[PDB]
Amino acid sequence: SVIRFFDVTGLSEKDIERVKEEIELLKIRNEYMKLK
Amino acid sequence: VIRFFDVTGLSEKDIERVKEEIELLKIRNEYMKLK
Amino acid sequence: SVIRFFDVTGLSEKDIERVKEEIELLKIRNEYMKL
Amino acid sequence: SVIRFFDVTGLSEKDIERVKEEIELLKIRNEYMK
Ligand SMILES: [Cl-]
Repeated sequence: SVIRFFDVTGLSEKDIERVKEEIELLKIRNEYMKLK
Repeated sequence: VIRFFDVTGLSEKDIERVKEEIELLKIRNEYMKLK
Repeated sequence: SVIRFFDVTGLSEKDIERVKEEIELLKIRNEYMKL
Repeated sequence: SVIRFFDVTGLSEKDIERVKEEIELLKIRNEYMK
């Protein structure tokens, strides 16, 4: 897989989860685009 | 403070969106700190 | 189709574009649930 | 103030809340730059 470091200085754990959910939204889109 | 995230398959523009979301959250917190 | 209004006061066209993109991602997630 | 209309077909209530939060983050950024 591929893992990247991000600077999340000052972000709360609730903020982190919002960032994680944004990553998942993008991955879900790519899982649809890859079908064709 | 540095976290790693799995970004498998994310394009270059996808990574940009993630970086911008992070920035938006930092600014909200600096804007809370300039209360 | 379902159309809703949002207060977007002070948002630039580029901020609006970011909102539209977020809506698009949310719709895709609902499609993906159907598989 | 300014409102705009968006097609949100299929979005759940919680989905709509995520959109509203993104708007508010964008508004806060502008309130900070000013
Ligand atoms: Cl991860």
